[PDB]
Amino acid sequence: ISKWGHFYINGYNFFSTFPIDCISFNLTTSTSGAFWTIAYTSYTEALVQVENTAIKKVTYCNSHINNIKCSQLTANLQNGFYPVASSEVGLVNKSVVLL
Amino acid sequence: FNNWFLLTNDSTFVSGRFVTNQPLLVNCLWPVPSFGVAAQEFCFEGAQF
Amino acid sequence: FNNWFLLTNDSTFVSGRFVTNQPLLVNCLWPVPSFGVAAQEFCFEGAQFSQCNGVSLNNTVDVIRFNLNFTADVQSGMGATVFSLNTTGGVILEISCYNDTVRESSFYSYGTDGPKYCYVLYNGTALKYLGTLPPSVKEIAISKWGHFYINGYNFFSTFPIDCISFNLTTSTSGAFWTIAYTSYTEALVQVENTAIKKVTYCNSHINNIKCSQLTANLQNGFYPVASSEVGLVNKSVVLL
Amino acid sequence: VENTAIKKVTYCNSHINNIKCSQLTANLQNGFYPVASSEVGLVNKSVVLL
Amino acid sequence: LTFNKFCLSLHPVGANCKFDVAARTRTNEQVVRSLYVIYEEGDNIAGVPSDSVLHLDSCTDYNIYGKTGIGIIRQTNSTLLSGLYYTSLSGDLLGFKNVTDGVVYSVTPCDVSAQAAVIDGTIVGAMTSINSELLGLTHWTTTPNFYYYSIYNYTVDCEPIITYSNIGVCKNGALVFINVTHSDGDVQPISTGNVTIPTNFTISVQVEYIQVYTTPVSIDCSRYV
Amino acid sequence: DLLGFKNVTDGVVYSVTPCDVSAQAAVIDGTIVGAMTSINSELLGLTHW
Amino acid sequence: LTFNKFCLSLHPVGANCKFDVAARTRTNEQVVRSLYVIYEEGDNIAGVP
Amino acid sequence: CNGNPRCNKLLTQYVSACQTIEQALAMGARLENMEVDSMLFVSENALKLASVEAFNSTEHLDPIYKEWPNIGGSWLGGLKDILPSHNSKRKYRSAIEDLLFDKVVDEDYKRCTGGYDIADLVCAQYYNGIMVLPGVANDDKMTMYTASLAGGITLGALGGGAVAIPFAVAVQARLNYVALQTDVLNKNQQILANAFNQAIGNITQAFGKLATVAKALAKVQDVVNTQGQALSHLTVQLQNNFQAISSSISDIYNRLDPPSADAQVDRLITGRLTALNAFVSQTLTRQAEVRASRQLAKDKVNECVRSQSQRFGFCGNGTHLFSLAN
Amino acid sequence: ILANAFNQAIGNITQAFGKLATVAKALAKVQDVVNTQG
Amino acid sequence: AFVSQTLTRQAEVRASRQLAKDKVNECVRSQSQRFGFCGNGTHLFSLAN
Ligand SMILES: *[C@@H]1O[C@H](CO)[C@@H](O[C@@H]2O[C@H](CO)[C@@H](O[C@@H]3O[C@H](CO[C@H]4O[C@H](CO)[C@@H](O)[C@H](O)[C@@H]4O)[C@@H](O)[C@H](O[C@H]4O[C@H](CO)[C@@H](O)[C@H](O)[C@@H]4O)[C@@H]3O)[C@H](O)[C@H]2NC(C)=O)[C@H](O)[C@H]1NC(C)=O
Ligand SMILES: *[C@@H]1O[C@H](CO)[C@@H](O[C@@H]2O[C@H](CO)[C@@H](O[C@@H]3O[C@H](CO[C@H]4O[C@H](CO)[C@@H](O)[C@H](O)[C@@H]4O)[C@@H](O)[C@H](O[C@H]4O[C@H](CO)[C@@H](O)[C@H](O)[C@@H]4O)[C@@H]3O)[C@H](O)[C@H]2NC(C)=O)[C@H](O)[C@H]1NC(C)=O
Ligand SMILES: *[C@@H]1O[C@H](CO)[C@@H](O[C@@H]2O[C@H](CO)[C@@H](O[C@@H]3O[C@H](CO[C@H]4O[C@H](CO)[C@@H](O)[C@H](O)[C@@H]4O)[C@@H](O)[C@H](O[C@H]4O[C@H](CO)[C@@H](O)[C@H](O)[C@@H]4O)[C@@H]3O)[C@H](O)[C@H]2NC(C)=O)[C@H](O)[C@H]1NC(C)=O
Ligand SMILES: *[C@@H]1O[C@H](CO)[C@@H](O[C@@H]2O[C@H](CO)[C@@H](O[C@@H]3O[C@H](CO)[C@@H](O)[C@H](O)[C@@H]3O)[C@H](O)[C@H]2NC(C)=O)[C@H](O)[C@H]1NC(C)=O
Ligand SMILES: *[C@@H]1O[C@H](CO)[C@@H](O[C@@H]2O[C@H](CO)[C@@H](O[C@@H]3O[C@H](CO)[C@@H](O)[C@H](O)[C@@H]3O)[C@H](O)[C@H]2NC(C)=O)[C@H](O)[C@H]1NC(C)=O
Ligand SMILES: *[C@@H]1O[C@H](CO)[C@@H](O[C@@H]2O[C@H](CO)[C@@H](O[C@@H]3O[C@H](CO)[C@@H](O)[C@H](O)[C@@H]3O)[C@H](O)[C@H]2NC(C)=O)[C@H](O)[C@H]1NC(C)=O
Ligand SMILES: *[C@@H]1O[C@H](CO)[C@@H](O[C@@H]2O[C@H](CO)[C@@H](O[C@@H]3O[C@H](CO)[C@@H](O)[C@H](O)[C@@H]3O)[C@H](O)[C@H]2NC(C)=O)[C@H](O)[C@H]1NC(C)=O
Ligand SMILES: *[C@@H]1O[C@H](CO)[C@@H](O[C@@H]2O[C@H](CO)[C@@H](O)[C@H](O)[C@H]2NC(C)=O)[C@H](O)[C@H]1NC(C)=O
Ligand SMILES: *[C@@H]1O[C@H](CO)[C@@H](O[C@@H]2O[C@H](CO)[C@@H](O)[C@H](O)[C@H]2NC(C)=O)[C@H](O)[C@H]1NC(C)=O
Ligand SMILES: *[C@@H]1O[C@H](CO)[C@@H](O[C@@H]2O[C@H](CO)[C@@H](O)[C@H](O)[C@H]2NC(C)=O)[C@H](O)[C@H]1NC(C)=O
Ligand SMILES: *[C@@H]1O[C@H](CO)[C@@H](O[C@@H]2O[C@H](CO)[C@@H](O)[C@H](O)[C@H]2NC(C)=O)[C@H](O)[C@H]1NC(C)=O
Ligand SMILES: *[C@@H]1O[C@H](CO)[C@@H](O[C@@H]2O[C@H](CO)[C@@H](O)[C@H](O)[C@H]2NC(C)=O)[C@H](O)[C@H]1NC(C)=O
Ligand SMILES: *[C@@H]1O[C@H](CO)[C@@H](O[C@@H]2O[C@H](CO)[C@@H](O)[C@H](O)[C@H]2NC(C)=O)[C@H](O)[C@H]1NC(C)=O
Ligand SMILES: CCCCCC/C=C\CCCCCCCC(=O)O
Ligand SMILES: CCCCCC/C=C\CCCCCCCC(=O)O
Ligand SMILES: CCCCCC/C=C\CCCCCCCC(=O)O
Ligand SMILES: *[C@@H]1O[C@H](CO)[C@@H](O)[C@H](O)[C@H]1NC(C)=O
Ligand SMILES: *[C@@H]1O[C@H](CO)[C@@H](O)[C@H](O)[C@H]1NC(C)=O
Ligand SMILES: *[C@@H]1O[C@H](CO)[C@@H](O)[C@H](O)[C@H]1NC(C)=O
Ligand SMILES: *[C@@H]1O[C@H](CO)[C@@H](O)[C@H](O)[C@H]1NC(C)=O
Ligand SMILES: *[C@@H]1O[C@H](CO)[C@@H](O)[C@H](O)[C@H]1NC(C)=O
Repeated sequence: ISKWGHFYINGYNFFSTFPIDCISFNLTTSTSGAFWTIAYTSYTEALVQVENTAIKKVTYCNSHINNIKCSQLTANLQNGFYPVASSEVGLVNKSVVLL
Repeated sequence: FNNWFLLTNDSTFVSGRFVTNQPLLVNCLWPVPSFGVAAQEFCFEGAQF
Repeated sequence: FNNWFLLTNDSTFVSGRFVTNQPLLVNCLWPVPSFGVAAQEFCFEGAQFSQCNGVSLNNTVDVIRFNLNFTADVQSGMGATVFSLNTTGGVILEISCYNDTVRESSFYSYGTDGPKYCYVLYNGTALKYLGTLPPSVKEIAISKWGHFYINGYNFFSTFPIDCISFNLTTSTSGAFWTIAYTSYTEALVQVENTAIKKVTYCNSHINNIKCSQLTANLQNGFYPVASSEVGLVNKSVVLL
Repeated sequence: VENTAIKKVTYCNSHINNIKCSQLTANLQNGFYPVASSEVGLVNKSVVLL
Repeated sequence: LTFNKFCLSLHPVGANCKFDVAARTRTNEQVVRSLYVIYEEGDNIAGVPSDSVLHLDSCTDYNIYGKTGIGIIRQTNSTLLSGLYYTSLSGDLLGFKNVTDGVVYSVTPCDVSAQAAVIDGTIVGAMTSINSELLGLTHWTTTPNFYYYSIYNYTVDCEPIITYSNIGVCKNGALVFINVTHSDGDVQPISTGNVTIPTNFTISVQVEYIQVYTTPVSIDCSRYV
Repeated sequence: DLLGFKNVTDGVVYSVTPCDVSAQAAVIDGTIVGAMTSINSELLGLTHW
Repeated sequence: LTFNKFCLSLHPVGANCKFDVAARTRTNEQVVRSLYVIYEEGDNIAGVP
Repeated sequence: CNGNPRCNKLLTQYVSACQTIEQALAMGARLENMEVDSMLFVSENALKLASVEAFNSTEHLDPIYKEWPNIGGSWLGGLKDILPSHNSKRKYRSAIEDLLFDKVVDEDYKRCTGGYDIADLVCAQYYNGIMVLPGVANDDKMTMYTASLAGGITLGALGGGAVAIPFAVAVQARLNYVALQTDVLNKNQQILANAFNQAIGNITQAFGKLATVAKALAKVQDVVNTQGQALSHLTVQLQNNFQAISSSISDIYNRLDPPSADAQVDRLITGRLTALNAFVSQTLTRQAEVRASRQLAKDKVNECVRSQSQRFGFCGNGTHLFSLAN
Repeated sequence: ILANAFNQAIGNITQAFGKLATVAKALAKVQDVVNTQG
Repeated sequence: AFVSQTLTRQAEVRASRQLAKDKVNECVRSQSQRFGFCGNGTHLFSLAN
C-alpha cells in the first residue's frame, strides 16, 4: 500500500484510492502458528534480476563500483576501463549577465 | 525474496535484469511471530519503532 | 488488349509491371457484330444476358466498357445524345455532341462532317463543356459512381449513376466491337508504351506468389507465404 | 577568419570564383568539378488547362 | 473502450478534443456543430454495445485487459505467482491469468509463416510449424524441426533440385537429406611402407567469377537538392 | 517530374526538357580549360568546341 | 526571460499562444479560462524575480 | 502487418519494397550456402582413424610398425584434447570444442504453436515473422571436416582400407621437409612431444576458465554478441509509434473509423519498411566481411593444415611444423 | 585424352552458360552484383 | 546515406580486386606452388575472360 492511495497485490496495481494520510489494521494468523513480515520501505534505484516473474538478485547503486555495475547492467564486472563522471554538482551560486 | 514482488502498473517482466526505481529501501522490518497479533494505526511520518 | 487501358486519375505509366486493383473481372462480354445495333438501358444490378459470350457471372457490375473506334462511322439512335444518365434523386443528365458550339445555359439552334463539340445537358441546356471529340478515341469506360474514362484517363465525373441508357451502331462500316461488364480485381499488369501486354490474376496460391514477387516466371526456390487466412471469428472480452 | 579577424576575402564574381566558393577553398586542385551550364532569367509563361 | 472519466460538452473550455457534427444529404456532407470531449485514461468506465466470455482452443478476436488481437487461447499447467498479463519484446500479448482461480492462459497466432518450394513454376512442398493442410497440399511428413507437406504420396531416393544446408527438395516433391561431400583423401609425404601414387589423369575445368571494379556515379548536389 | 503531355484537340505529343543541365568543368592550375556538356551551346566563357 | 514585446489578453485575436487558467481543489484540477499571450523575440524586456 | 487483412491491402501498394527486401536476403543466404558447401569435404578412412580410441590402439597400424605401441605415442597426451572422443555429448566432438561451445554459448519451430506454456524470445520473434535458419547442420559439418583433416595425417594409403602410421613418423617427415635430418641415431622427439603436451594442457586450462587464447575468446564472444544485438534491435523497433496514437494495428482499427485508421497505419508501415531496409543493409555488409574472412580461413586450411607452406610467417610466428583445426 | 576432356568440359560449360556448381555460383554472383548496382 | 553505402561497397570491391590480381599473377601468368589456390586439384593452367 502506498501513501498516494495505490494498492498492489502480488506486484500488480489492482485499485487506487484517494491519497491516504494514515491507515489502520489489526491482523493475526489465528492458530496456524505462522510468522510473517511487515516492511516499511522507501523508493530507491537498483538493478533487479527476475526469473519467472520472481526476484532473484537485487544490487543497490549506492557506491561508485555499484554505480558502474548498474550502468553496465551486470553484477560481475569484467576487468577493464569504464567511463564515469569525475563528480556531482550540488548547491551552486547563480550569475546573471545582461546588456 | 519469497513474498516480494516488483510493483507495476502494466504487464510484468518474466526474466532479465532491469535498472528500476522500486520501494526497496527498508526503513523498518517488523517480524510478527507465531500466534502474534499485528495491530497499528500507522501514519506515514516515520517508522522508528 | 487492343482497346483496353489501365484506368487512372493521374499520369499514366509508360512501361513496367505493377500490382493494381483494376476493373478486369469480366462479368459479361457482348460482341456487337457487323451492321449491328447495341441498345440497352443497363442498370448496375447484374449482367446475366443471353448475348454474353461464354459463361456469365452473377456478381454485381462495377464498370461498363465500350471498346470500339469512335470514328465518323459511329452513329447514335437517340440523336445527339450518346449516353443518357439517370442519377440519384431522379436527376437526368445527357451527354450530347453537336456539330456547332452551344452557349452556356443554352440549346442547339439548328435542332455531320467536321469537329464535334460535346456537352452535358441537365434540362435541355448546356451545363458543362467537355470539348471537341479527339480523332483517336478507342475505349469509353463508365463507372456506377459517375466517373468517365476515355483511353484510361478520367476526364469528367458526374453524380452516382443508378442506371444508364445508350443506342449505338457502326452504320455501314461493317465493324464488330465489344461491350464489357467488368468488376474490380487485383492483378499484376505489364505495360509497354502505355499499352497492356500481359495480365496475371492473383487467384491461386502460385498466382499469389507470382503477384508478391512481381514476376510471372518464378525461379525455383523457397518463398515466404502465410499458412492460412482468418475469416469469421468469435469475440472474447475479459475485464476486471 | 583567424582569431575573429578577417584574413582573406574571395568574391564569387566569376565562374572560377564560383567554383572556389562552392568548394570552400581559394586554391583549387586540378580535376573535374560539377557546374551548371547556364542561368535562367526572364522567361515567357505558358498555361494549359482542360 | 475504457476511461477513468468521460464527459461531453457544447463548450470548448477545458476540452481535450472535439467531434464533428455533420448533416449528410443525398450527395453532400456538411459540418454544422462541434461536440467537445473531456476524457481521462483508465479502466473504471467502459463503453459497451448494449446493456466476460472466453473461447478456448479456437481462433477468436480477443479484447483482454485492454489488449486486442486475433489468436487462439489455451489453458496451461504453468504457475506464475506475479502479475496479471504478460507481453513480448514487441508488445504482443503472450499470456494472462484468471483472477478467480489463478489459472494461466496462453495466446498464440492463428496463422504462421511458412516456406513454399517452387520448382518449374509450381508448388511441390511447404515447410510449416502447424500440422494442418495449406496451399492445397494433403500429404505430409514429420521432421525434427518442422512439418513438411508435399504432393508426394506420404503414408525416397531422388536428385534434389532445390537445396539449403542439409535439406533438398526433388521435382516429385520428396524431401531428401544432403550429406557432406566425400573424397578419397590427400597424399601424404610418407616414404615408408606401402604407398599410393596417382597415375591415370583426366582434365577438370572449374569456373570462378571475381569482381574487379564498380560503376561510379557523379552527383550534382545542388541539382539534386 | 513532368516528361511529356498530349494536346487533347489532335493527340499531338509534346516533350519537356530542362533548360539547364549539369556539366563537368576541368580546372588545371587554378583556371578553367574545358567543359564537358550535353548541350551544344557556349558555357563558362568557352567558345571553341 | 527576454522579449522585445510581451502582452497579455483575454481575447484570442492575434495571439501566438495561450495559458490555461485552472482551479486546484483538494483532489482535482479543472481548467476554467484561457489567457492569451502576444510575444516577440528579443532582449529589450526582461522578467526578473 | 501483424496479420491484419486491411493492413495487407494497404501494403499491396508497397509490395515492391518487401520484394526488394526479401530477394536481397534470400540471394545473400543462397550465396553463403553455395560457398560453404563448396568449401567442406570429408574422407571415410580419415574419419575412421580420427578418434582418441583409435589413436590409443594399434588395430590400424601396419605390421612394419611393431615397435610402436599405438598411433598416438608420446604425442597422445596432447592429442586427447583435440581429437574427437566417445565421452562427448555430440558426435565428433572434442574436449576443446565442448569447452568453447559451453563457455561462449532450439531450432524446432513445432513447439512454438503448441501453446503449452508462455512463448520464449525465439517463438515471439517467429510470431513477428523472423525465422532463424537451421545452423546445427553447419556445426556438425564443420566438426566432421576438422576431424577428417586431423585423421588424414596418419592415413598411409588412399586406395584401400584404413591403414595407419605412427604420429611420430609424420612428425619426422615434417622435420625432414623443414631441413634434411642428418643425425638418425640421436633422435630427440621426446622433448618436442613433452613441450607439445604441456602447451596443449595449458591451452585447455586457459579455455576451461597465452595472449592468442585471450584474443580468440574475445573475438568469438564479440561475434556472438554482434549476431544477437542486430536481431534484438530489429525486434524492439516494433514498439515505435512513428507519430501515431498506438503501435498496435488492431487497437487502431478497434478505436478509429477506417478512413482515419488507414492514415494512422500508413506511418507505421513506412517506419517498419525503413527499419527493414536498415537491417538488410547491415546484414549485407556483415556477409561481405565474413566472405573475406572465409577466404582467409580457406587459405589457412589449404596451406597450413593440408600441406606445409613455404610462405614465411604465414602459419604463425616461427618455423611451422604442422597445424590442427577444431 | 587430356585434350578431349578439356574440349568436353568447355562444351558443357558453354552449354550451361547459354541456358556444374561453379557455373551456377558464378551466374548467381554476377546477377547479384548487377541487381545491387541497380 | 547514399555516399556511405557507396564507400562501403568500394572498400569491398577493393578487397575483391586485390584477390583478382593475386589470381591473375599466380594462376594465369605463372604456375603457383600454393596448394589448392588455383582450384581443387593439381593446377595445370588458367585462362581468363
Ligand atoms: C502507477 O501509476 C501511479 C499513478 O501515476 C504512480 O503513482 C505515482 O507515484 C509517484 C512515486 O512513485 C508519486 O510521485 C510523488 O509525487 C508527490 C506529489 O508531488 C508533488 O509535489 C512535489 C513537491 O512536493 C512537486 O515537485 C511535484 O510536481 C508534485 O506537485 C511528491 O510529493 C513526491 O515527491 C517526493 O518524494 C519522492 C520520493 O518518492 C522524492 O524523490 C522527491 O524528491 C520528493 O521528496 C513524489 O515524487 C506520484 O505522485 C504518483 N502519482 C499519482 C497520480 O498519484 C505509481 O508510481 C505507478 N506505479 C509504478 C509501480 O510505476
Ligand atoms: C479516381 O478517384 C475516384 C474518386 O475518389 C475513385 O472513385 C472511387 O471508386 C471506388 C471504387 O474503385 C469507390 O469505392 C466504393 O465505395 C462505395 C461507397 O462506399 C460506402 O459504403 C460502404 C458500405 O456500403 C462503406 O464501407 C464505405 O465507407 C462507404 O460509406 C462502396 O459501396 C464500394 O464498396 C463495395 O464495393 C467494393 C468493390 O468495388 C467491395 O470491395 C466492397 O467490399 C463493397 O462491396 C466501394 O468501396 C469510391 O466510392 C469512389 N469514390 C468516390 C468519391 O466516388 C476512383 O476509383 C479513382 N480511379 C482510379 C482509377 O483510381
Ligand atoms: C575435389 O576434387 C576431388 C578429386 O580431385 C574430389 O574427390 C572425388 O569425389 C568424388 C565424389 O565423391 C569421388 O567419386 C566417388 O567415389 C565413390 C567410390 O567409388 C567407387 O567406384 C569406383 C569406380 O571406378 C572405384 O574406383 C572406387 O574405388 C569405388 O569403389 C563412389 O561411390 C561415388 O559414387 C557416387 O555416384 C554413385 C552413382 O549414383 C552413387 O551410387 C554413390 O553413392 C556416389 O554418390 C563417386 O564416384 C571421387 O573418388 C573423388 N576423387 C578423389 C581423387 O578423391 C572432391 O570431391 C573435390 N572436392 C570438393 C570439395 O568438391
Ligand atoms: C506460503 O506459501 C508458500 C508457497 O507459495 C509456502 O512455501 C512452501 O512451503 C513448503 C512446505 O514447507 C515447501 O515444501 C518443501 O519443498 C522442498 C522442495 O524445494 C522440499 O525439499 C521440502 O522438503 C518441502 O517439501 C515449498 O518448497 C515452499 N515453497 C516455496 C516457494 O518456498 C509457504 O510455506 C507458505 N507459508 C505459510 C505460512 O503457509
Ligand atoms: C481501330 O484503330 C486501330 C488502330 O488504332 C486499327 O488497327 C489497325 O488496323 C490496320 C488495318 O487492319 C492494321 O494494319 C496492318 O498492319 C500490320 C502491321 O503490323 C500489317 O502486317 C497488316 O497487313 C496491316 O497493314 C494495323 O496494324 C492495326 N493496328 C493495331 C494496333 O492493331 C483498327 O483496325 C481500327 N478498327 C476499326 C474497326 O476501324
Ligand atoms: C603448463 O606448462 C608448464 C611449463 O611451462 C608445465 O609445467 C611443467 O611440468 C613438467 C611436467 O609435466 C615439469 O617437468 C618435470 O617432469 C618430470 C616428469 O617425470 C618430473 O619428474 C619433474 O619433477 C618435473 O616435474 C616442469 O618442471 C614444469 N615446469 C614448470 C615451469 O612448472 C605445466 O604442467 C603445464 N600445465 C598443464 C596444465 O599442462
Ligand atoms: C559434356 O561432357 C560429356 C561427357 O561428360 C560429353 O559426352 C561425351 O561425348 C564424347 C564425344 O565427344 C563421347 O565419346 C565417344 O566419342 C567418339 C568420337 O569418335 C565416338 O566414336 C564414340 O561413339 C563416343 O561418342 C562420350 O561417350 C560422351 N560421354 C557421355 C557420358 O555421354 C558431351 O559431349 C559434352 N557436351 C558438350 C556440349 O560438349
Ligand atoms: C435504337 O435506335 C433505333 C434508331 O432510331 C431505334 O429504331 C427505331 O425504332 C422505332 C420503334 O421503336 C421505329 O419506329 C423506327 O423506325 C426505328 N428507326 C430505325 C432507323 O430503324 C430503336 O428502337 C432504338 N432501340 C431501342 C431499344 O430503343
Ligand atoms: C430514374 O430512376 C428513378 C429511380 O427511382 C425512376 O423513378 C422511379 O420510377 C419508377 C417507374 O416504375 C417508379 O415506380 C418509382 O416510384 C420511381 N421512383 C422514384 C423515387 O421516383 C425514374 O423513373 C428514372 N427515370 C427515367 C427517365 O427513367
Ligand atoms: C476463472 O475461473 C472461474 C472458476 O475458478 C470461472 O468461473 C466459472 O464460470 C463458469 C462460466 O460462467 C461458471 O459456470 C462456473 O460456475 C464458474 N466457476 C466458479 C465461479 O467457481 C471463470 O469463468 C474463469 N474466468 C475466465 C475463464 O475468464
Ligand atoms: C604391400 O603390398 C604387397 C602386395 O601389393 C604385399 O606383399 C604381399 O604380402 C602378402 C601378405 O604377407 C603376401 O601373401 C604376398 O605374397 C605378398 N606379395 C608379394 C608380391 O610379395 C606387402 O606385404 C605389402 N607391404 C606392407 C609393408 O604392408
Ligand atoms: C492543339 O491542336 C490544335 C489544332 O489541332 C490547336 O488549335 C489551333 O490553335 C491555333 C492558335 O490559337 C489556331 O490558330 C488554330 O486555328 C487552331 N487549330 C484548330 C482549332 O484546328 C491548339 O492550339 C493545340 N493546343 C495546344 C498547342 O496547346
Ligand atoms: C554422412 O556421411 C557420414 C560419413 O561417412 C556418415 O557417417 C557414418 O554414420 C554411420 C551411421 O551412424 C556410421 O556407422 C559410420 O561409421 C559413419 N561413417 C564415418 C566415416 O564416420 C553419415 O551417416 C552420413 N549421413 C547420412 C545422413 O547419410
Ligand atoms: C582523461 C582521459 C585520458 C586518457 C586515458 C587513457 C586510458 C584509459 C582508457 C583506456 C581505454 C581502453 C579501450 C579498450 C577497451 C579496454 O581494454 O578496456
Ligand atoms: C517453419 C520453417 C522451418 C524451417 C524451414 C527451412 C527450409 C526452408 C527455407 C529455406 C530457405 C533458403 C534460403 C536461401 C535461398 C534459396 O536458396 O531459396
Ligand atoms: C555531360 C557529362 C559527360 C561525361 C563526362 C565525363 C568526364 C568528365 C568527368 C570525369 C569525372 C572524374 C571523377 C574522378 C575524380 C577526378 O579525377 O577528378
Ligand atoms: C557562493 O559564493 C559565496 C561567496 O559569494 C560562497 O561563500 C559560497 O560557498 C558559494 N556557494 C556555492 C559555491 O555553492
Ligand atoms: C464460435 O463458437 C461457437 C461455439 O460457441 C462455434 O460453434 C462456432 O463455430 C465459432 N465460430 C467461429 C470459430 O467462427
Ligand atoms: C517570349 O516569346 C516572345 C515571342 O512570343 C519572344 O520574342 C521573347 O523573346 C520571349 N521571351 C523570353 C524567351 O524571355
Ligand atoms: C499438463 O497437465 C496435463 C493434465 O491436465 C498433463 O497430461 C500434461 O502432461 C501436463 N503437462 C506438463 C508439461 O506437465
Ligand atoms: C499412396 O501409397 C499408398 C501405400 O499404401 C497407396 O495405398 C495409395 O494408393 C497411394 N496413393 C496414390 C495417390 O498413389
